[PDB]
Amino acid sequence: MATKTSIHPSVNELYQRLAEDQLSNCFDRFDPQEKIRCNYCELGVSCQLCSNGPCRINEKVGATLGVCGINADGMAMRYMLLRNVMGTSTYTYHAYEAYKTLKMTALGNTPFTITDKDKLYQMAKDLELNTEGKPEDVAVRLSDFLIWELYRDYDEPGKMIEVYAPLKRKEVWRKLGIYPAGPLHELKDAAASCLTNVDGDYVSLATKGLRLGLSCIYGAQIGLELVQDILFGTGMPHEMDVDLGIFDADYINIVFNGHEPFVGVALILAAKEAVNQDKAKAAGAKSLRIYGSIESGQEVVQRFQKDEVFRGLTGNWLTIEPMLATGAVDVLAMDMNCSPPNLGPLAEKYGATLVSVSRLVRFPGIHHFLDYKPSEVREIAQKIIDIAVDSFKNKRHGKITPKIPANIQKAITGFTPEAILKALGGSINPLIEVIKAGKIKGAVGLINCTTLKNGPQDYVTVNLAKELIKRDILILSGGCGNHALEVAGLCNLDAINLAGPGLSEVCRNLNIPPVLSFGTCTDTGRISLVVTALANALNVDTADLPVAVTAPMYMEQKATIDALFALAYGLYTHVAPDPPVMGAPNLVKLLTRDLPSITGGRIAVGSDPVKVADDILAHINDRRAKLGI
Amino acid sequence: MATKTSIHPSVNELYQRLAEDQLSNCFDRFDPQEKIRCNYCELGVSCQLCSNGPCRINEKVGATLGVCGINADGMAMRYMLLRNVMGTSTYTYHAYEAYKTLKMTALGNTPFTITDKDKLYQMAKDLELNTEGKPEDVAVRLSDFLIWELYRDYDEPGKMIEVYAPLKRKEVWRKLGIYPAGPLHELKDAAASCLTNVDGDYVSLATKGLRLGLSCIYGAQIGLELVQDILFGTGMPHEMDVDLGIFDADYINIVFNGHEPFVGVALILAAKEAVNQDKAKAAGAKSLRIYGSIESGQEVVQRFQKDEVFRGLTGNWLTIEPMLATGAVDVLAMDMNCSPPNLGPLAEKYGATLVSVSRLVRFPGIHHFLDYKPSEVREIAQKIIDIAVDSFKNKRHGKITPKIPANIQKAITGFTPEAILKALGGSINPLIEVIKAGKIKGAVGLINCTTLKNGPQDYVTVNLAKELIKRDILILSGGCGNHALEVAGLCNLDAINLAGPGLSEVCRNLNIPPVLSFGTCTDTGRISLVVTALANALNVDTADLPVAVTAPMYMEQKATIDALFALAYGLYTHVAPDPPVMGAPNLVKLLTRDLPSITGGRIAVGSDPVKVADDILAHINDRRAKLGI
Ligand code: SF4
Ligand code: SF4
Ligand code: FES
Repeated sequence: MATKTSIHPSVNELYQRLAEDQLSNCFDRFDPQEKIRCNYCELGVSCQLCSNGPCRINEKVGATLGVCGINADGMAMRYMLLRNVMGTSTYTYHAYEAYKTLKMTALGNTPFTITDKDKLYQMAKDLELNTEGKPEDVAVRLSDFLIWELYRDYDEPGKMIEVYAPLKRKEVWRKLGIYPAGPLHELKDAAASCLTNVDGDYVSLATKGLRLGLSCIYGAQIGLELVQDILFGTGMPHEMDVDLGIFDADYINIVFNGHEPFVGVALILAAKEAVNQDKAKAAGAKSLRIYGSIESGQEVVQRFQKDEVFRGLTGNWLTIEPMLATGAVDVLAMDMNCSPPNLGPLAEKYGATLVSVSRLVRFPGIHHFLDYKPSEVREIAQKIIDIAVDSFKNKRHGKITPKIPANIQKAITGFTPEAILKALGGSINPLIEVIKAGKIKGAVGLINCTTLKNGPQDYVTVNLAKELIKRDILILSGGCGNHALEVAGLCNLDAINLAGPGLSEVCRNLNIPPVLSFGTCTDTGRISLVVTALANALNVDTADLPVAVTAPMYMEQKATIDALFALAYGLYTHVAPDPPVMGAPNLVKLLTRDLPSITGGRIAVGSDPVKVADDILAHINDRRAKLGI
Repeated sequence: MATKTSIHPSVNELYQRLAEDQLSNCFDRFDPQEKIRCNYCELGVSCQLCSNGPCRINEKVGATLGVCGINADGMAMRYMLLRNVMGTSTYTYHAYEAYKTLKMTALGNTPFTITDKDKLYQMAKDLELNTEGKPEDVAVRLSDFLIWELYRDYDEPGKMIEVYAPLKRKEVWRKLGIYPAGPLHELKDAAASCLTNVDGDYVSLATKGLRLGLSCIYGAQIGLELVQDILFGTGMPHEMDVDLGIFDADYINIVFNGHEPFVGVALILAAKEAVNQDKAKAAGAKSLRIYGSIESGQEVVQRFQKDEVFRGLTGNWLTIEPMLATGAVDVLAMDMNCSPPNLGPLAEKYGATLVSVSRLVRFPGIHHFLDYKPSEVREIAQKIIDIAVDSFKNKRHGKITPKIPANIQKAITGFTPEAILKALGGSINPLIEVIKAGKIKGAVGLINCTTLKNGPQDYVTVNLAKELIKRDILILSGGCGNHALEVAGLCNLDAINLAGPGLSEVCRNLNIPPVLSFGTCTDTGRISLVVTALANALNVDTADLPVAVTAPMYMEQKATIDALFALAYGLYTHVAPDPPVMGAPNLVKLLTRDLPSITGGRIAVGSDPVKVADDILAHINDRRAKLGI
């Protein structure tokens, strides 16, 4: 086939089974869409927002404006803003559930506990909360405070942004009028702006997008990730097994898949109970095992070890259909994106049971719906185990032929700001030393999805990462793009020898890989803590640091909201494939050429790994020169 | 000339001036878009939500599913849900500002007061709030409670829905799982569901649309309209002037345009100050006048009299460009949709000044930006007056040639539930008796925009209304469609001559027109109070009543969210033009054929006035037969 598949042999092997079984799958479905691609939509110059449409910009035939009067620049930026309301809403949804989960845990009504009490008290102190009473009392106050940050209106000052952002950024944001309200109000204001005949000004709409990105990081992401650390521990580096060879057909295999890790943690706790292992053995299995997929899986591997029960990370979202084709999964428990909506016929062919554990996730052919509530997660996890044992006995065992690829890779996971400081001996200064000396030229935040638009699964991401480390650029990674680097072997100690002269030397001395796994796209806020620490140590603004961000195989608006944040934060932000805006020439000029004089950041483009890496290195070296290094 | 223009002569005269002046306008811009219409988008079977797209459904080349695996029905319903997030967001934005305006008024910080104190105390008692102390204390408490209704989550029981919705409906909603959270959480949940690889199930997406409609009416619309009644009075029927002949070129003319009435009320109060009338006269004007446009204008005409200062209502949103072509406007002050984004060049040519009074409203060529805050609205109004005096002197008077059409129509505005009860002698019983006897066959809620898609401006709306009243069907109207019927003369006593024999008899006896102006699309919740009262008097469910809803020239999602509410409320709901759904056969079946067995309601379609009226009458007669009347 000339069908774009994957850079990973395990996925290519399983794609062959899908094709031979004549089952629909993302790789094959790309080809028919390629025959009929709409150029207007590709360029951002179509609109479907009201009944006078649908409209298109085509100046050659006199269609210079939409019926309502909007121009191409406003049209393109408006649809970008509307889609980014979806991205912000997902992070806001997740944060709210994290805060309710901490509150209910503190009240004693979940299987969870308060694990990182030091972080709980430090956060409460930094936010000037009352710290008297028991740890549980403090956790309740923190949960209510972080809910207040979600709800804050555009007229009440926030505290998270003051604690966690650097000084010069705050001044820039106040000058521009982009200090945000809470994300719930900001996303509502953004959506209202996009209604027909409201905001048709591309500069205004772009500014609203920048505000929305700031609200997402300071108003949702930083709080949610620190709360998940309080519940489940702060990650430290440890070795993890990845890729699809981690499966063994003789066990009952439950896979959790999504972004929110609460059900997965409850499943691991329940699977460790003897009553449930005994059930699996009586059903004919060797034992019962739990596995993570995509971002929920990554959240767990950041904080938990591989053991007899929890087995590691399968892969990113384009691995889900291949995973079912192993014929080894008993339950796939899905909590959020990505849960692709044609899994039904694959689950039927390969003998797997599909369980949704969120009211958000629905599609044809799901077998069970167990919507999450903190006070019911113990019961949900036990029901899932019961379903999995019956599915193994009645659907899979003795009926489905397994075809599990042999590929397994090792990755060191669980890097956090805290783990970096520890690896440096307690201070950031040794990292500053090696950057000033030129051994490490700079650092890149790789915050990405995966997609088929600009290559086989993960092709641009992995090859770009190789080119960056060759140029002595350290990578901090999150998202489906992080899962790709783990599976490709860039996150273990052998990868030291893939780096250039200075970075390989530093990594060898510190005993760390040249790509540091920081988790998920939800950890963009956490990555900003590292960049903010560098800004303070060098006493410079973030826009002047030798850093950059890349989302090189972006798919949807969890990544683009992080890119909008990076722009507001003053950074060179590479995005591929092109977002649908290139038919809007004044918008393109704003994002790629004029933003350095506004926020300090800019959008960069392209899918050639060498050219993209060269352009990033040139920016880094420009920053270095002005710093005197 | 074959161009689609308007049913209204005044608009047609002003279109000729726009054309002579070679200025772009909605009527002329429709033609170029016609030449290149995308049939995939017309049918709802294109998607632009992620980078693997843009996708289209075309079975001939094997493009049966999007790359992600979503089918045509999920694709169409998902984009409908996302767009209705925008609609819900505008109502939620408006409600929040109304509640902050009431609270700040109670604290003494605005030019407004507590006008309908009886409504304040009755609403507080119905909601079981503390009524001790000062009226201002009660108003603060009510404002805080209604803000809580906006913010309540999916697991916290509402009170507005219990007070204002009937039990038989509440039982259906609980059985279906569509009892909503507050609108802020509901709209965030809906947006998150629309992200790629989250909710791809058309039945689930439709159900989430019904929930969203319920959250909008009970969590935003009823509260905001009753709070506006508390601030500005409860409407009673009175005579108003409408259409573009109300302008006079020798006065300073300030037009307020949008949905939120706060700036408009402040302008009327400021214009009544002798110092401001004196400024106008010293500038060469006869005096200073305020006019209302679209929904903000309608809110004011519902509650305020015509006098020497406030002159009435210009018309609906397709009248805005023609209105500027009169060469009589000094300031257009814009607070929300509809503010079409190419007004700039028209304002320049005709010598009018554009002022935005909301952070939502931005587009090229606006002259001043005065974002609303309750504590600043007194200063905003004064600044607008000073701007208008300068503009009259320097831009318009004696320099721009006015061309004001002669047309003025009379309309009886300000119908409310309270006004209907008063006209009936204090109870709904007389209306029940004339429905039972067959003098009035049934009643229609016409809750509508205007558009060019399915005819010249207001052609379908006005002619459908005429066909309905001829069939002895009473109309309650709101929205741009209400402005259309007012301008067409269907809302005065002369219009009784066009009603059928039974309705004309009732109208003459009660001294009311056959079309009752209930205000805006934001008054859908208020209209439900009348429908709930009819169902209670007859001891039946709302789905059993001889009523229907029509949005016969819908444009955007302020109207569609009201249609989704009407479906959830069990009603036959006619919508034209077709929403972009007709390429999705199972979604079409759900909405048009299966919903009667689910909620009781159904979507009806079509743009022929006679056929649409006959289909509505047939539904009414089916309901009557089942009731035995
Ligand atoms: S919002 Fe404007 S450009 Fe978009 S469909 Fe409506 S008339 Fe066309
Ligand atoms: S969400 Fe699915 S159908 Fe829509 S553009 Fe992405 S791959 Fe195509
Ligand atoms: S698919 Fe309709 S304009 Fe692109």
